[PDB]
Amino acid sequence: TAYDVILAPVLSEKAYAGFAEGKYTFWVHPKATKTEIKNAVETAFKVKVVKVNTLHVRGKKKRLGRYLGKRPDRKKAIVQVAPGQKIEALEG
Amino acid sequence: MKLSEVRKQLEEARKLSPVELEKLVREKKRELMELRFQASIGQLSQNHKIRDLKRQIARLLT
Amino acid sequence: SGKRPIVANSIQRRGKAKREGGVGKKTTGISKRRQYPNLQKVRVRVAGQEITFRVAASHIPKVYELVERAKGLRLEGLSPKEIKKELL
Amino acid sequence: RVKMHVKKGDTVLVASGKYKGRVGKVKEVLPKKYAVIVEGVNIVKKAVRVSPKYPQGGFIEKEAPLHASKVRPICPACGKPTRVRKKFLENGKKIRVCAK
RNA sequence: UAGCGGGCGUGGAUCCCUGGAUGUCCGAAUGGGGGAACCCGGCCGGCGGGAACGCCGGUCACCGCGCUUUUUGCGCGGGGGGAACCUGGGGAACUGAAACAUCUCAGUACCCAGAGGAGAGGAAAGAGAAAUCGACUCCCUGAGUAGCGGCGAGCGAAAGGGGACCAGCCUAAACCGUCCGGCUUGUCCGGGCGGGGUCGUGGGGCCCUCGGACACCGAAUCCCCAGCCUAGCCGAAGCUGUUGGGAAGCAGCGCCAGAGAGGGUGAAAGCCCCGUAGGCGAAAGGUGGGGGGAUAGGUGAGGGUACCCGAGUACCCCGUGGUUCGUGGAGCCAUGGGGGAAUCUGGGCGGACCACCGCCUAAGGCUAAGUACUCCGGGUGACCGAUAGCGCACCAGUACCGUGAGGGAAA
RNA sequence: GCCGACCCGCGAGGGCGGCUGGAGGUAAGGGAAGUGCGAAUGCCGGCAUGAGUAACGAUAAAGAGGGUGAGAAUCCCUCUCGCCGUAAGCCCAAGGGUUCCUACGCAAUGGUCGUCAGCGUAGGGUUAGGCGGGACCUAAGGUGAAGCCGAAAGGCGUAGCCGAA
RNA sequence: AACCCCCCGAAGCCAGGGAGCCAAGAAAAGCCUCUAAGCACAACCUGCGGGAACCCGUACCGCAAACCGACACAGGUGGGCGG
Ligand SMILES: [Mg+2]
Ligand SMILES: [Mg+2]
Ligand SMILES: [Mg+2]
Ligand SMILES: [Mg+2]
Ligand SMILES: [Mg+2]
Ligand SMILES: [Mg+2]
Ligand SMILES: [Mg+2]
Ligand SMILES: [Mg+2]
Ligand SMILES: [Mg+2]
Ligand SMILES: [Mg+2]
Ligand SMILES: [Mg+2]
Ligand SMILES: [Mg+2]
Ligand SMILES: [Mg+2]
Ligand SMILES: [Mg+2]
Ligand SMILES: [Mg+2]
Ligand SMILES: [Mg+2]
Ligand SMILES: [Mg+2]
Ligand SMILES: [Mg+2]
Ligand SMILES: [Mg+2]
Ligand SMILES: [Mg+2]
Ligand SMILES: [Mg+2]
Ligand SMILES: [Mg+2]
Ligand SMILES: [Mg+2]
Ligand SMILES: [Mg+2]
Ligand SMILES: [Mg+2]
Ligand SMILES: [Mg+2]
Ligand SMILES: [Mg+2]
Ligand SMILES: [Mg+2]
Ligand SMILES: [Mg+2]
Ligand SMILES: [Mg+2]
Ligand SMILES: [Mg+2]
Ligand SMILES: [Mg+2]
Ligand SMILES: [Mg+2]
Ligand SMILES: [Mg+2]
Ligand SMILES: [Mg+2]
Ligand SMILES: [Mg+2]
Ligand SMILES: [Mg+2]
Ligand SMILES: [Mg+2]
Repeated sequence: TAYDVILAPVLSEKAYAGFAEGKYTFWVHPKATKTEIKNAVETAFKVKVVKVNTLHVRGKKKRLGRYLGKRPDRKKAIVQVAPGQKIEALEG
Repeated sequence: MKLSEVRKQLEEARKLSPVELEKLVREKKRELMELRFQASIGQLSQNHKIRDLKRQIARLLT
Repeated sequence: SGKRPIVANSIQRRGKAKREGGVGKKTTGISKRRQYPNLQKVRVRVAGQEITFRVAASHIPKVYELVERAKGLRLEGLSPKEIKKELL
Repeated sequence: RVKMHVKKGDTVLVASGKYKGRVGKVKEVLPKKYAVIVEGVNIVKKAVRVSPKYPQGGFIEKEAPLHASKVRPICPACGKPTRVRKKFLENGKKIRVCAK
């Protein structure tokens, strides 16, 4: 288990602008050490990460009819790949 | 019917068993990620592939 | 408390004050009251070390009688409380 | 479980009402609501469509579901109840006094 | 739970029943901390370049008992929850008495600890007047009797008779062997284990005599099985007219019935669907003396010897509770305080005491069933039919109201 | 259920005729009860009266042109005016927890209006070895090995541990 | 783009400064030093190098229409800046 840490690529102009730099970012398992992220994404993209940052995102609250609702919580993660490489998959 | 199929493949996955188990699972795990990875972008996702690949991993892990 | 060879939990019971003559009539005035067992501490040598006893006054000799049974036993090496247990 | 009922997907007569006596192959059988689709009860839907995709949907008068009790199976002889006979191995079903 | 979108199924899916696997973090929560669902570690092994970092799997709380000679370890158990019921330890007041204080409410409410499909109680140191009955528990009755009671309000048995159920057992002591350690070294003291022993026509021990062995008794423990619950299957008998939006209504001519209970189908159906009568079914898991089998354990006589028969106990007095019993002439069962024996020429009891006559063997433990309850499943109802009925027929202990116990709708 | 001037009964009631309604109803004769409401400052819900009345929550204050728009005293912009300035500005904590930002939109919320918003639907947004807190310490206090006590539940309590603006 | 002179001046800084007075003014670790067990082929101090460095909060309001007052309530709420 190690592809389970990386969830999915974040799709935002803020995330995209990171591609211009050496900073690919994406969703991650809630309980996940920045260090284990390093090792997860490192061996999942054949690249070498240098600097990882992390955020918690309180899932906004939606609702339907007279019924209250609560979206799940997620963990943003922004990685700084070594100066001289890229993720062609994330580029897309 | 795909059950009877993959099942025998697992006792067949006894060349190396625990080793090929982890190997094969790690592979399908990657494929699973590659799947939802392309699924989120939209223009590379159908549907049934996921739940089939998920439960696929399951029995393999069994 | 009361735990020991005695085993006598203190019980409560009525303590009625009466007024009367006895061979003429008799009346009263009631209230509850806790009766404690007369119980005393009993220190004793017993092999190595010393050892006490929060025992009752009734079964005082019972302890010393039991101390005799203890001679026919093998005990040693730091055994303050443990002695009591193995001590019947 | 036990949701099973009379016939399945085949030839069936209808003693319902607006389409009494009629006959046709039952193309569908929804057990949840306990009703089957034949060729009798067919009402006109005016609606364009619930989903915006595919602009035209159809003022179609397609087949409406029908209570699975008003329909009765059939064979060489018209309209018959259903008996069952465990085969020399399996479990087939014979009609009133004939096979299948 | 439709829709966008994409699939599986006679190579037998979806579903139902049984077993198994995975099962994050909290919670008895148990490696440590903690503001429950969070934070931080020690030990072994793995992963990433991997020594700092991080992750993964295994493991480390405490208390009880036996083993461990010691220290340390090893094993077994405990902890927490449960609608009501059950036992034990504690335990009110309003109210009644038309005031109130003894009484009553009541050993109720509540608190607490424990137990399990039950709990408790239980093989007489019994009852009580019959030279009688024969463990215990529950239902009739006895009986609103006997009695209790500021003889006020009120409280309220037992024996006996009739029923359900039926069950009887192990041990302590004398005495023999044995292992251990202690000393005042002995023909012993004590502890552990084994044998022996369990009674009220009194029983047992030791010695002698009997021939004293084959059978006789037989589990509450164990083994197999019947049966039963946990999915299910079979299952008789109708067609056309007629009114209508719709036949099952009305008509005509038939049929079944070990099935004419009930539900549904466009309305009013035995014969259309589901069923009902009747009868089938278990690989697996749960139950099971109902049946059978084995094992534990158990069985006799006479004479002598007088060894043993459960201790701070019986017993007596002071203080009290229980009983119908409020000190009453007050016994009996239990016992906080003080004094304090004996082993069958023993000891309790039969309502103060004595005597006679008679019942019974205390101070060790276990025992099914008959009985209580209903969270859960099923059946039924001169029970409700949305202001009724559970607070809740509807995503309710919710929204909303409270710091909090807690309160609590409408629909 | 709505209406009747009709028939029966002293009456409580029953019967008939029209209208609605769309599926249950239960003679004669008997049985059993959650059996009849106008009042309880009765309980629940619905609707009236005051009444188009009082009040729109600080007397710091508005005017005009243009624009958007189905529709603007109330939304945007410009100009002129007025108000605060140890505040009516600015930074942090507590508390609140998505109200921040950006599209589309106005039924209700806003004490009027609304194209606007702290409102509805959707998307997006919070990046730390150095700031704050924890892998640091201790205070009151809590806790609690040992130890003491208490019918049970439990109460003290050294070391240690927890505990900070 | 200039970015340089003169002046006022803190309650803030050097801070454990000093003086006086009586009511007499926390604790533990970090840190320095000393020796025990142990070890002294270690360990520790310093210098340079490479490498490693996690968990939680960061939006927004914040004297108020977002917090406590059932309300966009003339009420209440601590610290700093306040020309
Ligand atoms: Mg962070
Ligand atoms: Mg004495
Ligand atoms: Mg779904
Ligand atoms: Mg050893
Ligand atoms: Mg009173
Ligand atoms: Mg009074
Ligand atoms: Mg009483
Ligand atoms: Mg029992
Ligand atoms: Mg009975
Ligand atoms: Mg009685
Ligand atoms: Mg009474
Ligand atoms: Mg024995
Ligand atoms: Mg024996
Ligand atoms: Mg008495
Ligand atoms: Mg006594
Ligand atoms: Mg006995
Ligand atoms: Mg029992
Ligand atoms: Mg009714
Ligand atoms: Mg509130
Ligand atoms: Mg007026
Ligand atoms: Mg006015
Ligand atoms: Mg206009
Ligand atoms: Mg509006
Ligand atoms: Mg408005
Ligand atoms: Mg508009
Ligand atoms: Mg302290
Ligand atoms: Mg404490
Ligand atoms: Mg302390
Ligand atoms: Mg601390
Ligand atoms: Mg701090
Ligand atoms: Mg200042
Ligand atoms: Mg002075
Ligand atoms: Mg030194
Ligand atoms: Mg920020
Ligand atoms: Mg205000
Ligand atoms: Mg306002
Ligand atoms: Mg102030
Ligand atoms: Mg100033």
